[PDB]
Amino acid sequence: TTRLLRAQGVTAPAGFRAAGVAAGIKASGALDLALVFNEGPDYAAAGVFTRNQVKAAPVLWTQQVLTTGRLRAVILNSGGANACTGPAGFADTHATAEAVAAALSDWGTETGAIEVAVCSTGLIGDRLPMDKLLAGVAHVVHEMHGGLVGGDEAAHAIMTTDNVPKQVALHHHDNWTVGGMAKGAGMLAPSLA
Amino acid sequence: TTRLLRAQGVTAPAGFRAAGVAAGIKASGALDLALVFNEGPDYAAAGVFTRNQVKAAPVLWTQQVLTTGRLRAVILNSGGANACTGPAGFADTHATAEAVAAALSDWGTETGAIEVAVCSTGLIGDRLPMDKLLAGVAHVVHEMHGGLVGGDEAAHAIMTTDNVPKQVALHHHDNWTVGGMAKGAGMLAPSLA
Amino acid sequence: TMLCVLTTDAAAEPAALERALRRAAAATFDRLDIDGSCSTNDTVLLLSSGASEIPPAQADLDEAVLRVCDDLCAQLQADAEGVTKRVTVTVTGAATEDDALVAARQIARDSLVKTALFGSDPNWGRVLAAVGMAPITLDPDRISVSFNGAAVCVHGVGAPVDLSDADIDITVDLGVGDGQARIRTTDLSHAYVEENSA
Amino acid sequence: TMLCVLTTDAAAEPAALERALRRAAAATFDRLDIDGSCSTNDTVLLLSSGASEIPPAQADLDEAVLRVCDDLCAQLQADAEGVTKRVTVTVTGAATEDDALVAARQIARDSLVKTALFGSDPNWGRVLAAVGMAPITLDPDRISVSFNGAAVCVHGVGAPGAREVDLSDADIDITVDLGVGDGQARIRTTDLSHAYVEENSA
Repeated sequence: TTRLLRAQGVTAPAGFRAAGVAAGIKASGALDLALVFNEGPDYAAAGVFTRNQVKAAPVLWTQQVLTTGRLRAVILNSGGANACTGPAGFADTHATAEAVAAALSDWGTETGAIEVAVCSTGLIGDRLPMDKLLAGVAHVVHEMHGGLVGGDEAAHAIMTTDNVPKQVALHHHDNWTVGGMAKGAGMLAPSLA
Repeated sequence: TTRLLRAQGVTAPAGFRAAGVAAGIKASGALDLALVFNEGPDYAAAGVFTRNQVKAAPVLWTQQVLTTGRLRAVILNSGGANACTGPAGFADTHATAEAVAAALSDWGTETGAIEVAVCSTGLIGDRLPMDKLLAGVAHVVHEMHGGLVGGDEAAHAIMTTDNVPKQVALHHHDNWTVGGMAKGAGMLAPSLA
Repeated sequence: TMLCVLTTDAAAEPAALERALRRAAAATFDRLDIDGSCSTNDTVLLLSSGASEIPPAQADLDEAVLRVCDDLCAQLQADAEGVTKRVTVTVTGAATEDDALVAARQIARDSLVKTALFGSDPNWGRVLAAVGMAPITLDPDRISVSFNGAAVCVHGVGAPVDLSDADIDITVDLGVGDGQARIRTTDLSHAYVEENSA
Repeated sequence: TMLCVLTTDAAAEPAALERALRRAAAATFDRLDIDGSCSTNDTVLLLSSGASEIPPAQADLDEAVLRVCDDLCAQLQADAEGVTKRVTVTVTGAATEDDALVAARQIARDSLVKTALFGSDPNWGRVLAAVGMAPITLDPDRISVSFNGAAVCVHGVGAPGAREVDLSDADIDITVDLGVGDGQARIRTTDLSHAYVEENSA
């Protein structure tokens, strides 16, 4: 009765929307910005993070946000790690979360930046192209939806050197579901806490 | 005028002979067996060895030998590590040291097995070709001389995947010399004690 | 970098999610080791909407999160940079579970083991040289090494194997206890090198 | 496998030779790290004939053995399997000497650092990622890094010009400063090349 199935992801459970867009962070034009949105009624969250003593801006941001145990949204980019970018890089992370919160609030759901997790992946040491990312943020809020393809797009948008996306969902016989997406093909030896 | 000079090795200081022969251990028929002989008057020695918990027969044997602080010769083969070869591999190490000591005793210098350090390098897990090795010991002892070429043949004979030998000598301005040969181009991260 | 987002419509408080996540991450992502380089950005998040209105027993929530994470790890391994072999290193017979994990990682990260694997070579010698450097309880004379269920080394010596296929299991028993652990890894290929240098 | 035999015509008791050898091995062979795989066979022997009849001062015996071992380490690095880059990793400003050595080794062994160097690519982020995993006292905001003398990392962020640093030459020096003390250490390593993979997979 319980089914673990590939080709389904973050939008398999009820109460989630997702999308992925090409924001021009990647020179190639590929999808590079993902959004995962919790529709409620509950907003419980937990998180674990690299034990690397060098942590990127988005890790430092999200570690702080998770102390609340509450999330409305996760915004994730590929095409740059925003890592070893110092206080200015952290300001960009904060600006991304604020932009997601503002776009969601305008869209109809009152959200503060502290309710938005931020993840990045890609080259270490470059700052993010903020004009492109912020334009992408507005776009992706208007593309998100509960359908399985919304999950697919988000899974594709987080890819860097990956050739295929990674998704799975567990459908429990008691009628609840856990969905997941992941990426990572190199610099891949997690040690999480 | 203290000088450090390459292309000079273990026979640069006085009181040392060496040689290297093709004993047929290597399928190639390259030089594969080296001898370094101490002529005295003194026989003081020190050694350090891999901290790997898996130690080859020749490491175990030479650690034992070195507890005396005394050495008359070092016999070294390439074309086989004699590593992870059990009681019989250790017996082969002892048989080599015995063979050298006998051959030295016949050459003109009375010597016992416990005076002969043994080193090996090459593939792990395979037994040595003892008929070939022991025939080579007879040859190498008959070939050993104090000329630089003797040190040079020995530096060549210990090579495996090396493309060139590694040799140097330091000639101190107080009229004494330290000479050296080494090999090792992969599985090369020593941790010694 | 490994990023992962998990979602659920199970009704669960943050503490319930934290347990499920920390257990799953310990057993899965923490034992995925492709190239031994841990990133500055790894993140795993688990969100609950509670849209089902069903609070699962914690054990069932933990098991669901584990199954998802473990399958994601399988997918990550199968698409790794330059992958030609999907390698599992299992260590059994260790003094402790942590000892087994340390041994398994030592083997999985070793550059000579990984290249032997790329070459389809059941090189137990390189496995022993590697595991001998692990900072754990070890008796060289009690070690066995198997490739795809075939014992090639027993009691720390060669036993008195076709590795052409992509799936390879290396199993090393240390014979000093009952601790066991398993690492997902891959081989070190020209494709890895080219992707990371060019 | 690394095998080394040293000989001397200096007059010296076993204990004097042992001091010389242990001191040299710790500074040289123990800091030579090509592919991170320590062998079952490694041996270094030091023999004395005393044929010179000269007993040198301990300090002088130490220094000579040290210089010889350090030079053989340079030769071994230069002829490493599939070598294209002779890489020296120096860590300075660590909390302890041991911390610097642990740092230097973490960088030297990192497969992404080594493949970046094979590509002549000054991918300094890979050095930061590697060093952040060292089990040492570290402050990510105080890390500075130079490649061949040119700054690539300053106080944990990128130096202007970093990505144009020329690593085309065979010799590469990486210096990483941790700004948390004055512990220092140097590792001799090499890159990870196609030649290394070919040699070890045949």
